[PDB]
Amino acid sequence: SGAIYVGNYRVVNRHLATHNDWANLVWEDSSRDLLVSSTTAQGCDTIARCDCQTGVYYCSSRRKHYPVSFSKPSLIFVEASEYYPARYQSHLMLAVGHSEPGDCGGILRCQHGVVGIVSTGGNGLVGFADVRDLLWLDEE
Ligand SMILES: N[C@H]1CCN(S(=O)(=O)c2ccccc2)C1
Ligand SMILES: N[C@H]1CCN(S(=O)(=O)c2ccccc2)C1
Ligand SMILES: [Zn+2]
Repeated sequence: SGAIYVGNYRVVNRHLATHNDWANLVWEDSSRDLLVSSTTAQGCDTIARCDCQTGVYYCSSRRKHYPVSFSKPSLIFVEASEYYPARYQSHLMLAVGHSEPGDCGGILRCQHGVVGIVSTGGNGLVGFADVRDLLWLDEE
């Protein structure tokens, strides 16, 4: 579990979005495993605006933050998981690291702020849904 809180937005994995999220929907994209809902309180997170490929992510199944190198966002085949069939996911970054289904929502951060959230795992990789291209998260 986990979310990003920026302005009056909450960014969650689409597959973990609640009824309240869907009832307050701003934007969602199944291909990216992202959903954004509206919030009452202002959030603490700053979104990175950069093409970093190094950062640190939170792994809830280890209670640990790990430094990782990660691929630039691209369109990647993902094998079946507990929460999706095998399918293509867009805007996905991969690193070598541990990720189980419950790790989804852990933040990946670089020197510029939040890069994305854990979205995929298995076969010794962790996949992150990028948010750095969502410039609208920083206004209105
Ligand atoms: N290698 C490229 C092509 C696929 N990716 S992407 O991150 O899925 C993506 C999709 C659409 C718009 C912008 C980015 C980047
Ligand atoms: N192995 C894959 C096959 C599709 N799922 S699913 O989308 O997580 C799912 C789980 C339970 C009921 C309906 C859908 C995982
Ligand atoms: Zn950066």
